[PDB]
Amino acid sequence: MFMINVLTLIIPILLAVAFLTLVERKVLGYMQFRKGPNVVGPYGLLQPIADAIKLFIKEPLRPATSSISMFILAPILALTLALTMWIPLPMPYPLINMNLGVLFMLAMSSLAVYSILWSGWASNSKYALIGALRAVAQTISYEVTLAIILLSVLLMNGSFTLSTLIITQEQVWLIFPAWPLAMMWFISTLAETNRAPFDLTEGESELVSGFNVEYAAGPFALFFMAEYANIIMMNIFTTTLFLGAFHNPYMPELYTINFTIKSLLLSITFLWIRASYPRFRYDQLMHLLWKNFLPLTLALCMWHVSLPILLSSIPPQT
Amino acid sequence: PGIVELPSLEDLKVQEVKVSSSVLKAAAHHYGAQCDKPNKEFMLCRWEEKDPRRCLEEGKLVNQCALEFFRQIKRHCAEPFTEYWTCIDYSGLQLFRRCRKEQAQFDKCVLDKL
Amino acid sequence: MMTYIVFILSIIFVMGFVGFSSKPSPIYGGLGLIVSGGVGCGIVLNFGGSFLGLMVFLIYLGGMMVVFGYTTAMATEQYPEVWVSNKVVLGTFITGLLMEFLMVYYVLKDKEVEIVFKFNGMGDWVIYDTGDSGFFSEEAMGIAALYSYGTWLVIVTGWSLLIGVVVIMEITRGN
Amino acid sequence: MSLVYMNIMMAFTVSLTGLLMYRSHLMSSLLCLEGMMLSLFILATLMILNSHFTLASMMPIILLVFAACEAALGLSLLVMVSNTYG
Amino acid sequence: PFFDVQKKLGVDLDHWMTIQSAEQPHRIPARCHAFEKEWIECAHGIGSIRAEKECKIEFEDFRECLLRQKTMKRLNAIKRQRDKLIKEGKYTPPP
Amino acid sequence: VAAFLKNVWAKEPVLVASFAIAGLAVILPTLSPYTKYSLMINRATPYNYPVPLRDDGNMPDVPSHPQDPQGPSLEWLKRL
Amino acid sequence: MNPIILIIILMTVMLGTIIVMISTHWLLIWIGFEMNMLAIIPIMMKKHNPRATEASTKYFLTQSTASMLLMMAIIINLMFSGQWTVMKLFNPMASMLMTMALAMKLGMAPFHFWVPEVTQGIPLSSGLILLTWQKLAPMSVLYQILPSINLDLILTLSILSITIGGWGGLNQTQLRKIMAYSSIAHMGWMTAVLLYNPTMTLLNLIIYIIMTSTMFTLFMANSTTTTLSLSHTWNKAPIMTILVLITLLSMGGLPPLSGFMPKWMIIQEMTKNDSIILPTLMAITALLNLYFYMRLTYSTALTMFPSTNNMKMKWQFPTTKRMTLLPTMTVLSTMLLPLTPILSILE
Amino acid sequence: WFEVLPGIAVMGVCLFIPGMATARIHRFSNGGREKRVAHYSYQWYLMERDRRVSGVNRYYVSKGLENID
Amino acid sequence: LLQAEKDRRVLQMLRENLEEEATIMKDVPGWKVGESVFHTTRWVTPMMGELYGLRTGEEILSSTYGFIWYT
Amino acid sequence: MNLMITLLTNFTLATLLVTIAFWLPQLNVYSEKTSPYECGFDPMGSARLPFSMKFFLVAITFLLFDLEIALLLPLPWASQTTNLNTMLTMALLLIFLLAVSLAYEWTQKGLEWTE
Ligand SMILES: CCCCCCCCCCCCCCCCCC(=O)OC[C@H](COP(=O)(O)OCCN)OC(=O)CCCCCCCCCCCCCCCCC
Repeated sequence: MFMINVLTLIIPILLAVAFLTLVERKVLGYMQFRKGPNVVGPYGLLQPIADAIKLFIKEPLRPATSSISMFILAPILALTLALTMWIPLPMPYPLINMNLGVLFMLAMSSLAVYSILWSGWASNSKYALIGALRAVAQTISYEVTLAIILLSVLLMNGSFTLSTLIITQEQVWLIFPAWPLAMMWFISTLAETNRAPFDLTEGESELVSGFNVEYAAGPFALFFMAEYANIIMMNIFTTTLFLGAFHNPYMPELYTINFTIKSLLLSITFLWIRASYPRFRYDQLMHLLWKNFLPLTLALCMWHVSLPILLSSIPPQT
Repeated sequence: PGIVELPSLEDLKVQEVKVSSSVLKAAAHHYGAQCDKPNKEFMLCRWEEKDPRRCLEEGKLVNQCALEFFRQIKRHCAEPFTEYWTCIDYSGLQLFRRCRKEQAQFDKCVLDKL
Repeated sequence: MMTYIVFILSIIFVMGFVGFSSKPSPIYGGLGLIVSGGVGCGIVLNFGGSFLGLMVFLIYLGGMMVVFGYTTAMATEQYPEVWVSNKVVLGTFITGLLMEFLMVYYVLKDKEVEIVFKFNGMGDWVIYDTGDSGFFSEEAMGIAALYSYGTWLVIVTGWSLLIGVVVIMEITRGN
Repeated sequence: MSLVYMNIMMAFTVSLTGLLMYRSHLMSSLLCLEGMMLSLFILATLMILNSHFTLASMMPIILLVFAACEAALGLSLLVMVSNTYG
Repeated sequence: PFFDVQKKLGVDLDHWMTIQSAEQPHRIPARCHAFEKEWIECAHGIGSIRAEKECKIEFEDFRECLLRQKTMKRLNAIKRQRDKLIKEGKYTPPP
Repeated sequence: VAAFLKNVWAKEPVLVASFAIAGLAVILPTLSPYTKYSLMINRATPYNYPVPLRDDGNMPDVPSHPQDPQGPSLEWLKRL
Repeated sequence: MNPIILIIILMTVMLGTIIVMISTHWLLIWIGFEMNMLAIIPIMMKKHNPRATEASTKYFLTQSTASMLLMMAIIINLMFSGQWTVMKLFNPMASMLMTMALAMKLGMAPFHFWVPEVTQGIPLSSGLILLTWQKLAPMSVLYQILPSINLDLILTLSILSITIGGWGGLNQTQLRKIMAYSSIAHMGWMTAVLLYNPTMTLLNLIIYIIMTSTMFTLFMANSTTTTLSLSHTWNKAPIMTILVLITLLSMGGLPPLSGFMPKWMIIQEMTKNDSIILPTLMAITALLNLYFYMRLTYSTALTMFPSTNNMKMKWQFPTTKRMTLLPTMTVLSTMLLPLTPILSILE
Repeated sequence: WFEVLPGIAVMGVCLFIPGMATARIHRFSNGGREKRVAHYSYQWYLMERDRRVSGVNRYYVSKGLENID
Repeated sequence: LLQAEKDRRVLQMLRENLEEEATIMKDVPGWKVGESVFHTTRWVTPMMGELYGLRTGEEILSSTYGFIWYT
Repeated sequence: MNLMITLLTNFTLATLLVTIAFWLPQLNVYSEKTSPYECGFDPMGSARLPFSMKFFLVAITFLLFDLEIALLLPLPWASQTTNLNTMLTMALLLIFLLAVSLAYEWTQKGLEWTE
C-alpha cells in the first residue's frame, strides 16, 4: 500500500520529465514561429521515447575518470535528491506530513550541489573543474538569498507545516500580501536551474555545461533528469507558496486540478523566458545578486518581522 | 532503599469512558462548560499534593461526571450529536471552522431542550 | 522490528571516522564526514531532534562541507586520485574498535564502562519521552526563547560573526 | 551513560588522535578538528533533548555557529599559508 | 580573577539558562526538576566544601534521576533472571 | 539633501527603496495604534492548563464558575 | 590594516576576555575564548611576511582545538550530575580534560610545543599581547574551578613546565624565544601554587605581566631580535640595555629585585603546608634559569673586550618612537620588593 | 498552432495522477476519512487513545456515542 | 478526564510489573519486595523503561519510537 | 520509518537506473575501443590554474551569511511570545547586523569583480 504511494509519486514525475521536454521543444518552437516535432509519432508524443532509449543506447564514450567512486556517486545523488524533494509538497495530502517541511526542502536543495562539485571534479579536465567551481558559486549565492525569502514569506503562515500554507491561502493568494518578494523569489528559482538569462553556454563561454552536458552519456540523461524534474518542482513549490486554490474536502481532485494547471503554466513561463532574453555575463550576474537582490531582501524581511506586530495580526502557530 | 507501595489492583478498575477523540472533543467542550465542579477540584488535588495514586479517588469522581454527561447526551439529543461528531471526525486536525452547521444545530437541540 | 536503529546509526557514525581519519587526501575527507554527519541527522532525529537535526542537515552538511570541498577542490588538483596509503592503522583500529566497540556492546551486560575515561553504564533498554505537552515542540519553543531570553547571547554571537567578516577579509588582504 | 555516548566519545577520540598523529596534510588536520566539533554538536543535542531541558536548546545552535566563523577563519589561514609555497 | 558585575549592576545575563529550574519559555518541567529543587535547597547557603559532605544523600538521589544507572541496572537484573527462566517455564500472564 | 536624495534615487533606486523599507520598518512599529492588540492577543492564548487554587480565605475575584464574570474578559476580541 | 580597525579589534579582544571573566555560564566562557582567537588572529600577521602566517597558524590549530577540548569537558560535566554554571566540576574526568585544555590555552609542559615558535614568528606588539593579555583568561577560569582540580595533574604540569620549559632556551640567542620559555617557567610557578593559595597565583600573574611588559617595551625602544642586537645597542645607548638586563634578573627572581618577591611568598605559603622537598626542586631549576640569564649578563661590560661594535651608528638625532608607559613599569618592576605588605591588596 | 496543447494535456494527466492517487489511498487504506496529523505530541496521544479504545487496534473505527450505551 | 484515565492506566501497569517481578524473583539472593531506588520515599514519575518492558516488545516500538516518524 | 522506506526506494531507482545506463551501452551490439586519450599537455582546455581569491571569498561570505541566516531561521517560532519589544529589537537588530556586514564588505575593495 505504501510502496504503491511511492511508485505513484516518483514514476509520474519521470514521465512528467519526458513529456515536459516535449512541451519545451514545442513551446520554444512556436514561440520561434516554427512548428515543433511532428514527425516522430503523431503530433510529437513519441519524441521522448526516441530521446529516451536512444540517448540511453549511445555508448559510454570517454575518458579515464581517475575516481570510480565519485563518477558513479554524483548521478545517484542528483537523482535521489530530485526524487525525494517531491515528498513534502502538499498536494491535497503530503504523502509524508512533516512538521518542519519547507526548510527540509530548503535543506536538501542546499545539498544538491555536491553533484556539481563531484561531477565537475572527476572530469580530470582542469577546465571543467573551474567551470564546475563557478557554477557551484552561483548556485550557492542564490542559496543564500532564497533561504531568506522563504524565511520571510513564511512568516505570514506562522509555522513551517507547509500544510497550513494552504490554510493561509484560503481568503487571498499570498502573492498579494507580498508581490515583490515573490518576484525576487521567482527569479531566484530561475537561478539554480540556470535557465536563461542565467544559463552558461556553448560557442565561446565558460562551458561548464560543455563537459557537464557532454560527459557521462546516459548519466547525462540523469543530470538531464534531475535538472528538469527539479524545474517542475520549483514551479510547483512556487504554485504552493505564492498562490493556490481552495481545498474542498470530499473532492480533493478539484484542488489537485487547479494546482496542476497553475503549476504547468508557470513552467511554461520558464521555458518561455529562456526563449525571450539574452544571458548575463558571469560577474554582472553574481554581483548583480550581491548588488541589489540581497539588500532589498533584507529590507523586505525586516519589514515582515516588524509588520505583523504592527497590524496586530501575527499568525497562529498551531 | 525505601520500598514503594502501590494500591491494590481493585483500588483501580473504576469505570469506563470509551469514545473517539473526535466526539470527545466537542462533547468535551460542552461538559467542560457544565461539568468541572468535581474535576477542577481534582486538579487542585493532584496538582497540590502531587502523587498520582494519592488522589485517584477523585479521578473516580471526574470519570463519574463525564460518564453521566455522555449518558444524558445519549438519552436526550442523540442523532444531531451523531451527525455532528461524524462530520468533525473527517478530521485533518478536526477543525471547528469546518462543520459549523451542526455546531449550531447541536447547540440548537441542546438549548431548545436541555 | 529491530529498533536498535539509534545504536546502529551510532555505530556506522563511528565507523565513518574510524576507517575515515587516515589516508593522505581530504578529497575523500568530504565523503567520510558527510556520511557521518548525515548519520548524525539519523541519531538526532531518532531522538526526535527534528529541527536541530535539520540544522546539522543544512548548515554543517551544506554550508560547511560544501565550502570545504570547494576549497579543497580549488586548492588541490588531483590527477591520480588513487587508493593511497595510511589506511592500515584505520582498519586495525576498526578491528581494535571492532572488538573494543563489541567489547562495550558485549560487556554491556548490566553496566559497562572503561578504565581510562569516565564511567558509563550499559545494557539493552533505552529511556525516552512521555508526559505529552499539548502543541509544543519542546525545542523550537526553546529557540523562541533564544530570541526572547537570549539577549546577551545573540549579542555576543552576532558581534563575534561581524568580527568574523572583518577578520577574514582583513586576512585576505583588502588593505 | 547508555551506549551512544560511549560510541560518540570513541568517534571524538578517533578524530583527536587523527589530529595529533598526522601532520602531513594540513587540510586533513583542520578537517579532523571539524568532525570532532560535529560530534560535540551531536552530544549536546542528544543530552539536552534527553533530559527535556528546553531553555538550553541553544547549545547546538550557538555551539554550531562557532563551528563555522572560526572554521572559515581556519580555511582562510590555510589559503594564505598555501600561497607561501604551493 | 572572576568578577561579578552582573550582580553589581543588577542585571541578569546568563542566570536564565543557568540551571534546569529557571522559568521556561512556556513553563514545562524538566525531567529531573524537583531533585534540582532539593539539591539547591540543600546546598544553597553553604560553601560547596561541606555541601559535598552533608548534601550527599539528596545529591545522589538527583544523580539517580539524571543518569539512571542504578534503576537501569535493576531492570537488567530482572531480564537476567527472566533469561535463564525461559528454560524453566514461568509461562506468561500477558496476552 | 533634496538634490542628494534625488541623485541617489536617480542612480540606485533599489538601494534607496531598501533604506526606505528599512527605516519605515524601524519607526512604524512604535507609532501604530494596533501594537498593544497583538500583545494582548498573544497573551490570551493559553498553552497550559489553568490550575485552581484554594478558594476559602482569599480575596474574591476570578470566580469559580467559568460564567461568573469577575475574571478577565477577551470579549473585546469576540467583537473587533 | 586600518588605524580604526585595530581599535575595533583590540576592543573585541579586551571584550572577549572581559566576558571570560564576567560570565557565570560555561557556554559563554567558551564563547569568550572563541572571540579571543577570532579577533587575535588579525593582531598577529599585522605585517604580511610569511613567518607571521605560518606562526599564526600554529597558534590557531592548538589554540582552537584546545577550545574544543574545553567544550568536551563542559559537556561531560553536563552528563554527570549537571547544570550550566561556573563552580566545582562534578566529574573528576571533566576536571582532568579541563585542566589539560586550560593547559593548552596557556603554555604548559606537554602542551608548550607551540609557544617558542609562534613567539618568534609574529612581531613585537603581537608578542606582548600574546604572552600577557591572553594569559589572563585561563587563570581567571582556574581560580574558579580549582575545588575539583585533581592535585596530581596541576602539580605535575607545573613542575614539568619549570623543568622542561625553564631548562630550555640555553642555546637560544633569539629573544622572543627566551621570553617564551621564561613565560612557561613563570607558568609553572603560578600553576604550582594554584591549589594552595590562589592569591599568590594572581600575584605572580600581575608581577609577571609587568615584567614582560617592560621587557617587550624595551625591545621596542631598541629594536632587537637577538643578543648581538643588545650589545650593539649597548654601544649605541647604555641605559635601555641595563634596563633590559635588570628586568631580566627580575625575571630570574634575584633577591633584592622585585622578581624575587613572588618566588619568596610562594615559598612561604608553599612550605607552611607539609611538603618541603618540591619547593627546593623548583628552586634548583630557578638557579638554572638564573645563570643562563647571567650568561646574558656577561653579554655586556665596559672597557669591553672586542664585541665588533662598528660605526655609522652614532647619531645626532634622538628617536621619537613613542614608548607608551615605560618608566612607571620599569621602576615598578625593579623597586617593588620594599613593598608587599601590599600583597593582600590584590585579593 | 495547437501542437503543444496535447503535450500540455499529457503533462496535466501526468502531474495530476499522484494527487488523486494519494488522496484516494488515504480515503481507502485509512478508513473512510483522512489520515490524522500527529505533528504535536498531544494529537498523537489522542490517536493512540482512539487506538486502545477501538478494540480493533485501529483509529479508523472511532466507536461512537452509543459505545457506552 | 484524559489525566485521570492516564494515571490510572500507568498505576495499573506498574503494579502488574510489581506482581510479575514478585513471582520471577523469588529465590535466595533477595532484593526483597519491589522497592524504589532513591534514598527518599515519595512519588517520582516512571521511567517509561520501567512501565513498558517484558511487554512482548511490539508496543514498545510504537510507544517509544512510535511518535517520531508520525503515525 | 515511512520516509526511510521512501529514501530506500528513491535510492534504489537511482541505483537501478544508473546500472541500466552502464550495462546497455557496453551491453550494446558492438563496442569498439581504439582512440588514444591524451591527458598530456597542459594547454588543452585552459592551462594550469592560478586559483583566484574572489571565488573562495564568495564561499567564505556564503558561510558568514549562512550562519547569520540560520541564526535568523527560528524567528517564525519566536515572533509570538509575551515580550514583543525585545523581539522586534533584536530581530531588527540581528538582520540589521547582517546588513552591516554586507555594507562594510561592499564599502571596502571587496567584490567589484573586475580585476
Ligand atoms: C558514501 C555515501 C553514502 C550515503 C549516500 C546517501 C545519498 C543520499 C543523500 C541525501 C539524502 C538525505 C536524506 C536526509 C533525510 C532527513 C529526514 C528528516 O530530517 O526528516 C525530518 C522529519 C521531522 O519530523 P517531524 O515533522 O518533526 O515530526 C513528524 C511527526 N512528529 O524527521 C522524521 O520524521 C524522522 C525521520 C528519521 C529517520 C532516520 C533518518 C536517517 C538519515 C540517514 C542519512 C544517511 C545519508 C547521509 C547523507 C549523505 C550525503 C552525501
